[PDB]
Amino acid sequence: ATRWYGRQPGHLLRADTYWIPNLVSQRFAKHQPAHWDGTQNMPIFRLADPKHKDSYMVQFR
Amino acid sequence: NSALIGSENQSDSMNELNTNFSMTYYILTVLPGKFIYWIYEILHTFFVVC
Amino acid sequence: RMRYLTEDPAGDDPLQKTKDEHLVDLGFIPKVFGANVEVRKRAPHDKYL
Amino acid sequence: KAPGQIYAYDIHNTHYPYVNIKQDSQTQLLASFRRSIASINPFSYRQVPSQDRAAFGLRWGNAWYAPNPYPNGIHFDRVFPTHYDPLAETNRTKANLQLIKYAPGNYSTLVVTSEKLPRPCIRTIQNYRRCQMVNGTEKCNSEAQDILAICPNWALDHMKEKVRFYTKALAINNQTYIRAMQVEEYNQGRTVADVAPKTWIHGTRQHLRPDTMWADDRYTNITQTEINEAIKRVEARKAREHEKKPVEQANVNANTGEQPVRVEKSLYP
Amino acid sequence: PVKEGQAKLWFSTKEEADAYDDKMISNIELKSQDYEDENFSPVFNRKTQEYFLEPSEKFKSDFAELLRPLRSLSFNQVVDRYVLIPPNHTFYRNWTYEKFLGGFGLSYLILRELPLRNFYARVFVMYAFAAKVLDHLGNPFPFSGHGQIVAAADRWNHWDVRCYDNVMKALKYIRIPTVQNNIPE
Amino acid sequence: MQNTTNIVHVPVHMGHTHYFDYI
Amino acid sequence: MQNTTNIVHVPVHMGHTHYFDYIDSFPKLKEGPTLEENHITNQKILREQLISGQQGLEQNLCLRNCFKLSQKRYIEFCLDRKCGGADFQRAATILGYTK
Amino acid sequence: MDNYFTAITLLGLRDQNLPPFKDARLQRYKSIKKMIDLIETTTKLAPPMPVELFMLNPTDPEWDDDMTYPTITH
Amino acid sequence: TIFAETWEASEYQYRNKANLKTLPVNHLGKLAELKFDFVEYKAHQLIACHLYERMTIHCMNQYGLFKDFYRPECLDAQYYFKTCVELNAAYGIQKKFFPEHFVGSPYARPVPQFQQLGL
Amino acid sequence: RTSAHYIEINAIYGAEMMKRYHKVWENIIEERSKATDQEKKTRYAHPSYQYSPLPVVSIPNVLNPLNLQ
Amino acid sequence: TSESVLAYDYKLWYLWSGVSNLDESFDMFFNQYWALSLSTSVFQLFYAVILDRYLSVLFQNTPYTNDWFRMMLHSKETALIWLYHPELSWHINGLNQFF
Amino acid sequence: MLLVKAVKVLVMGGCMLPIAFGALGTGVLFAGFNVALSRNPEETESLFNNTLMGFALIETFIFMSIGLGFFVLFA
Amino acid sequence: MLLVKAVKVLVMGGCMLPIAFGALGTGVLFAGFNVALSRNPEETESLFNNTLMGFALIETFIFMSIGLGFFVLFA
Amino acid sequence: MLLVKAVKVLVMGGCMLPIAFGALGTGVLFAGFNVALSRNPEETESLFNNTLMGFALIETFIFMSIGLGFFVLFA
Amino acid sequence: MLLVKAVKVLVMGGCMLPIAFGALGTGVLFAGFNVALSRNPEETESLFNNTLMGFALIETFIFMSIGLGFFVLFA
Amino acid sequence: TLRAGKNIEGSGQVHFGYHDQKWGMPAIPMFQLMYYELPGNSIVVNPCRNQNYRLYFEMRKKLGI
Ligand SMILES: CCCCCCCCCCCCCCCCCC(=O)OC[C@H](COP(=O)([O-])OCC(O)COP(=O)([O-])OC[C@@H](COC(=O)CCCCCCCCCCCCCCCCC)OC(=O)CCCCCCCCCCCCCCCCC)OC(=O)CCCCCCCCCCCCCCCCC
Ligand SMILES: CCCCCCCCCCCCCCCCCC(=O)OC[C@H](COP(=O)([O-])OCC(O)COP(=O)([O-])OC[C@@H](COC(=O)CCCCCCCCCCCCCCCCC)OC(=O)CCCCCCCCCCCCCCCCC)OC(=O)CCCCCCCCCCCCCCCCC
Ligand SMILES: CCCCCCCCCCCCCCCCCC(=O)OC[C@H](COP(=O)([O-])OCC(O)COP(=O)([O-])OC[C@@H](COC(=O)CCCCCCCCCCCCCCCCC)OC(=O)CCCCCCCCCCCCCCCCC)OC(=O)CCCCCCCCCCCCCCCCC
Ligand SMILES: CCCCCCCCCCCCCCCCCC(=O)OC[C@H](COP(=O)([O-])OCC(O)COP(=O)([O-])OC[C@@H](COC(=O)CCCCCCCCCCCCCCCCC)OC(=O)CCCCCCCCCCCCCCCCC)OC(=O)CCCCCCCCCCCCCCCCC
Ligand SMILES: CCCCCCCC/C=C/CCCCCCCC(=O)OC[C@H](COP(=O)(O)OCCN)OC(=O)CCCCCCC/C=C/CCCCCCCC
Repeated sequence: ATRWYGRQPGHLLRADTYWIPNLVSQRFAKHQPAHWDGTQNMPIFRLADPKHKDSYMVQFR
Repeated sequence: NSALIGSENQSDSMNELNTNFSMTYYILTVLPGKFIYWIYEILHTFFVVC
Repeated sequence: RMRYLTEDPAGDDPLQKTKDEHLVDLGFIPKVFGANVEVRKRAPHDKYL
Repeated sequence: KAPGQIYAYDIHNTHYPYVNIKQDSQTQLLASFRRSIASINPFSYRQVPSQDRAAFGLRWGNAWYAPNPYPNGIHFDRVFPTHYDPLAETNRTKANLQLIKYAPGNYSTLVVTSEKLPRPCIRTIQNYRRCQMVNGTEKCNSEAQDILAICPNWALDHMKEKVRFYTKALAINNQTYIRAMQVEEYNQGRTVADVAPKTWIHGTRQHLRPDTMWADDRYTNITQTEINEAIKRVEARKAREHEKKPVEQANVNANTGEQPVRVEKSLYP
Repeated sequence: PVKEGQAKLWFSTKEEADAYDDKMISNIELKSQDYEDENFSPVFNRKTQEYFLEPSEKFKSDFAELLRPLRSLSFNQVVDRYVLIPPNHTFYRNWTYEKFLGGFGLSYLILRELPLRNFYARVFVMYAFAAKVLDHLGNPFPFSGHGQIVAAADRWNHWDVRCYDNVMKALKYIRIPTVQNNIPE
Repeated sequence: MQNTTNIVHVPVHMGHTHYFDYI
Repeated sequence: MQNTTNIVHVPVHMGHTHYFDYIDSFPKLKEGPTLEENHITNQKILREQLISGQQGLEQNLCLRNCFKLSQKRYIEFCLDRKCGGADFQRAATILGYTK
Repeated sequence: MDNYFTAITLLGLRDQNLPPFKDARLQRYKSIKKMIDLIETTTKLAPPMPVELFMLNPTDPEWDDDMTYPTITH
Repeated sequence: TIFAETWEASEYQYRNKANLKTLPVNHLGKLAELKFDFVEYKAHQLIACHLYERMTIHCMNQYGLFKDFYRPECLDAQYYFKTCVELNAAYGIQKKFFPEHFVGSPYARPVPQFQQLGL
Repeated sequence: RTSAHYIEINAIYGAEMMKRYHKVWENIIEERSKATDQEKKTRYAHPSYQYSPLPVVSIPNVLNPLNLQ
Repeated sequence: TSESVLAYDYKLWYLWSGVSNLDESFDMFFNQYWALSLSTSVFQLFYAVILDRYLSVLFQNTPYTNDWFRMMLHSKETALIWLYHPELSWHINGLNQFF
Repeated sequence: MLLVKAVKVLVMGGCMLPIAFGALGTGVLFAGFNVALSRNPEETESLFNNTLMGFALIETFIFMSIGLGFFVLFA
Repeated sequence: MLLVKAVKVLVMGGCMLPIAFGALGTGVLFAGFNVALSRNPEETESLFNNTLMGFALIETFIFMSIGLGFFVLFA
Repeated sequence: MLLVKAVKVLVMGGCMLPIAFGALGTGVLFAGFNVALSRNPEETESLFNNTLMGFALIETFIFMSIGLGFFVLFA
Repeated sequence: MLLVKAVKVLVMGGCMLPIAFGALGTGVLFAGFNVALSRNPEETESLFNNTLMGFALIETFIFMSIGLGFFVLFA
Repeated sequence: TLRAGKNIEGSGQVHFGYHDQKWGMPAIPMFQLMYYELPGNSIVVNPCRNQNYRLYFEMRKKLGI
């Protein structure tokens, strides 16, 4: 149960100046309003999981 | 581990049969060639960047 | 949904669960069931993820 | 009282066959020259073992030979994910400390083994079985208790699990028996008398033509005209077979948030 | 037209067979090598004869050559010849390796006397000779590892330790760890 | 038993990119 | 769980000594006869067995070797073929396997 | 993939070649399913023979000596 | 027994035991190591352990069994074939009598019936 | 450890007995060749089996597929 | 333990490659009966069943079926007997199951 | 199969490209030798030797190309 | 599949282009060497050495091409 | 797929074109170095230095193509 | 679709053509410098700066080509 | 221990968790007098093995050797 709860991915901010591709790309990104759908888990950012397509550059140790 | 002194990494290919299909006299033929290419990569790098 | 449906193998320690040999000696003879091979795991609505 | 020789010695008739796997001219020429002087060469090493003298294995140049280990995708990463594919290269590259560690058993196979129960526990079983076939089961309680007392508990757990496994294997072999002895719709009412006097050879390529057009010279004299005529005949039969087609079934794996069924994959993407 | 041969079909009625021929004949794509032909293919010309992998005579002759010394013998002679070799455990079987690997030392005693004048020239010779040794020894440092020698597999491998069971388990078996990660009880 | 072992019940596709492992 | 964990079924007494940990005694341990006493005791059994227990021995050994077989049908065959037509239950009483 | 040689033989790969199309090729694999269950069952009907025929019983008290191999340390 | 050319890699992996081996598909790259000419149909290369068998025959026909077959391209095919049929025989038996050992089996981690939950 | 006596004595025993099984194995195959299809399918058969003849086919009687003795 | 250690040592590897006719690791039965099954014969299917049962024997490396203890039809000495008596695969599978 | 064979023979034809370049390079080399000789004819033997040597290096490429040509045509 | 093999064996033929250019470059180099020698024969040994040196650089490309060729032909 | 790869490897063959021109430019470079040396041999070392310097800028273009070649062959 | 992409990659190979002419134009440039240098070495500095300067403009076009190369390949 | 079927996370014998540690013998005379390392050459085969030679002497006399 503790392992299963631990895999439900947490929320990780998209803002990233440490990876130079995002330091360039995020300057041309458009912040659009995220309209609330009635939940508390809206993944409007990336997820803190090593296998996420927007977090694979992050080292989880 | 063949380059380590008193290795304790026994599970890292130390207790296994490790053969190859390369040229024998390894430190005379293969390993020098690996350093020959190393010298090229660094000389080519210096010329380009400089 | 994928991490909701991401389990680990072997579950928990069986030796920390109630024994069948002990229930018999306590007065309750357990009944043996079969595996439920027809149910498919699915994730709940997004609000519960 | 001569030393004993193995069967391989009578095949080659020598202990010094200079067998080198490296196929380079420098290596094979030296081997042919060494294979000839092996009788009067002090620098001779055996590759055929015997009772009196061991022998070396196959040579790879100056080193020794061993086949490439059977491809195994199991590996362990060190610095970064290497995504090792054992089918991408012919020979397996050496494992570097900072790159990869390969699985254990470069040259290993999968077998089934069994722990050998203790000698004193075996003797209690021999006494019970012996007292059983002589005096019957009802007069073997003391011998049965000696098993439960002397045999360590791990041995009794093995003995308990053996009976549960063979009970499982028994049902699996009997289920296979049922599916095997099941009479299909195409063999109803047929017995050994309806069998034809044919053997295995009567179903081979020489007697039974395979389902290919160029297995023999059957269609070698076919002209294009005969083909166009055949296309017209098969289309005529399709005026009676195409009338029916299976109906489309509902998709069981429509929901992506549900454990999908491992349905047979389509022949083509 | 259809040609007949020794290999026959598997249809009882002649209509099912004729339907099979018309079926196969309707899928034939002729590829001719001659110009001015309605079905002409310079390249991608399909063959009309199927290839079948079969063991040749050189294949069957060498396998029969492996059994030559047995055809002249009876089963009793085979057993008494190659199976029931009288036990004699007095031989120094490992002399084969002592001679081979001991040669590096004897060769060094001769090679260390090379009349090459230049000291750095003999450095190259010993470096080359060391490369020959390290193909077997592997690690040049002391108290680090072991050499690697591939030896022939015979019935006398580990003959004097066959009685020990723990030596067999250590050499032969790679046990698979389980979720309850413990050595077998 | 490998510590980083997971049993997934839905299909995933892993990228075959050098130096990275992800879905 | 602790790696150096053992479950013992018989009593043991541990030494309460500094820098050492061991079993110094077993409760209610009786010292039997010495090796020299059991030796003499056994010599008397082997001597009488050497003088008075060697006649009619070849037959009993054949019965014992027959009863070490796996299946009963082979035991009966061993007795009828090697022991001169002996009976199963009659031989089991000679060897002492009958109740 | 057990019963390899048996399956390869029933498919005819010893004398002919499989059809080059998946549809007929995959149907031919599923066709030997009945025969494998039969040939597997035939192999489980062998009658027993004395185990004390080519093999001495290791549980005999004779082998309780636990004798070692004497060697010469050349 | 496998009645197809393809098998799911996970269906032959252990769920409650460490995975130290896989059951890979035939190594087609070894077929291009044969220097001599040979005829091989693509319809026979995916079925388990057969490609290594045909390669062994091709090598035993071009070369023999003495001093010419002892080359790396031909001995690895003989070793792969001898090893493929040994593992597949063991995995096949383990699949027949120990199906609960593998991933994908419903008995590896049995799902309880609703009557066992007490609702 | 297992007895070194057993390992070496059993290796000789097994081979010495295989030589005697080869001879018995020959007399059985010989005596079975002179047996009718009815006998070789009813003898040692299960009691519940009802014999039904098969079509006569030509099947050679080769002792050793390899040309061995 | 603490014993005498050498600075340099050689480790032998008695590899069972199965592809070398120079040593006793060569499986003569498998190669002969395999090559035999390649040729068209009336027993072409029977030889396949014999080989599949031979592989089920190698799969059983028990104390009663192994080369280490020199068991018949499992050790290197007795590899030639398979060429003469391949019928004994069933006798073994039952023997290993009995013990 | 048949296509690659057609490509083999085609490459074998391209081998005549250095043969063409060798012709021009030859006329050029001897053109300088004639002029260079008029500048200092006293040492004709020297220039003459260096001239032929260059030609030897020219045919070196020729044999190489033809060599590689037959290889891919048969290997 | 088969088509990639065809373009590969063809590219291998393309390596004969530097083999052709290297020939013309050799003719030009020795052409100037002759004229250069007649201008100042007092340093024939110097010019001669530098002459061969340049040719050695010409074969560098030759070896670079054939090397790249067999690679692309097998990789 | 393979067809697109076929034209990629096809392009990879095109990389041998600068390898060819680099040889001719090399022959031309050393040709001028020889004649230039004869007219003023007092500064041999100076000319020699600039000679090898140019041959480097040649390979600069050469390696560049090989880079572009392998890149587009895999990118 | 598949045809156009095959042409895009093809054009990407064509960009290696200037890389070839740049090599020849380079060797020719330094070939002349050595001659121009041996003619009047007192003014080496001026010749030298103009030498490397021209080279810059030369590979400038070469870099410019690669731009158009990747452009059509991705635009 | 790994070959025997026990997978190993981490390394060494400095057990982070709930296990007893055994540091190396302190290289001082106090501990060098109380302790000494286990000499493997002192682990022997029981001499009772030599009593099996009694069978050889009896068989030789039975065969008249
Ligand atoms: C009346 C007369 C009575 C007396 C008669 C006596 C007659 C004697 C007959 C002898 C018969 C043959 C002897 C056989 C025993 C050989 C024992 C041995 O150790 O060899 C192992 C050696 C290694 O093979 P291996 O260990 O068995 O492994 C098998 C494969 O190699 C495995 O395949 P692999 O690919 O894995 O292996 C890689 C391969 C790697 O590939 C190679 O082979 C490397 C070689 C590449 C270089 C080749 C060019 C060499 C030429 C240089 C000199 C040229 C000068 C002129 C040039 C002019 C140009 C126009 O091999 C190596 O690794 C080689 C490493 C060891 C050699 C390198 C170190 C050499 C030391 C040189 C020091 C020289 C100083 C002077 C000392 C001389 C006396 C000691 O085998 C040989 O090399 C055989 C040698 C055959 C002789 C070749 C002739 C050489 C000519 C020399 C010219 C200068 C002298 C001329 C004198 C003229 C006199 C008239
Ligand atoms: C610095 C320098 C650097 C060096 C640069 C080097 C650059 C090298 C460039 C090389 C790459 C491009 C070459 C592509 C070759 C593809 C065509 C081919 O080879 O013929 C196959 C082609 C197909 O074989 P088939 O005999 O028709 O098959 C009959 C079966 O019934 C068919 O039925 P099936 O059931 O057996 O199916 C077989 C299956 C097998 O499929 C495959 O295995 C591969 C198929 C790949 C097809 C990819 C299609 C992509 C769609 C492209 C759409 C546009 C195509 C038309 C526009 C092309 C121009 C952009 O399907 C096909 O065969 C598809 C082929 C369909 C025909 C494709 C159109 C032919 C090309 C058109 C131009 C030909 C003449 C040009 C004139 C040259 C004069 C100098 O052959 C022909 O159709 C007849 C014409 C053969 C060529 C003429 C021979 C006379 C001599 C010509 C001399 C020149 C020879 C070449 C050397 C040139 C040097 C000057
Ligand atoms: C009357 C005047 C004389 C007129 C006669 C003239 C004709 C003379 C020649 C004919 C007579 C020779 C007598 C011996 C019969 C040999 C016949 C034969 O076929 O041998 C070929 C023999 C074997 O060929 P092989 O199969 O390739 O084995 C060598 C492999 O390297 C092996 O590699 P591996 O990995 O396979 O195995 C490792 C190997 C160890 O192998 C190595 O590690 C050595 C590797 C070489 C160094 C590494 C660099 C190699 C670089 C490559 C190029 C080397 C070129 C060398 C060319 C030399 C040409 C001869 O260890 C072993 O396998 C066993 C070694 C243990 C043997 C113990 C010694 C027994 C010999 C008898 C002892 C009594 C003789 C007198 C004692 C010596 C004098 C004080 O080839 C060699 O001899 C190799 C050269 C070794 C040096 C020997 C020099 C001895 C010269 C003595 C001359 C006579 C005394 C002079 C007295 C002066 C006053 C009069
Ligand atoms: C200023 C620099 C400061 C920095 C220092 C460095 C600091 C960093 C350290 C880094 C450590 C690196 C780690 C290496 C990993 C491997 C370690 C390992 O596995 O060792 C296991 C091994 C296990 O042995 P153990 O646990 O110590 O003892 C139990 C064994 O069972 C016992 O073995 P056993 O059963 O085979 O033999 C028992 C015994 C039985 O025999 C006896 O009891 C009789 C004793 C008679 C001895 C006579 C010797 C033979 C002489 C013949 C000449 C005639 C003698 C006439 C008199 C005899 C009268 C009867 O026989 C012996 O053991 C003889 C021992 C010889 C002692 C001679 C030297 C005396 C002390 C020297 C102290 C100065 C050097 C230390 C550095 C000082 C720095 C300030 O320990 C060793 O290391 C053995 C010694 C090897 C040490 C070298 C370690 C580094 C490896 C590379 C060095 C290569 C050596 C050559 C270098 C160049 C020299 C010029
Ligand atoms: C090396 C020491 C020499 C001097 C020593 C003097 C002290 C002598 C004290 C000896 C006491 C006796 C103790 C017992 C010795 C046991 C020897 C031993 O174990 O090995 C014997 C064993 C006999 O072989 P098997 O048939 O397998 O065994 C049958 C057993 N009946 O001998 C061997 O291993 C063969 C090798 C012996 C050593 C060889 C010497 C090596 C030197 C080689 C150079 C000689 C010249 C070579 C020229 C070659 C020309 C072609």
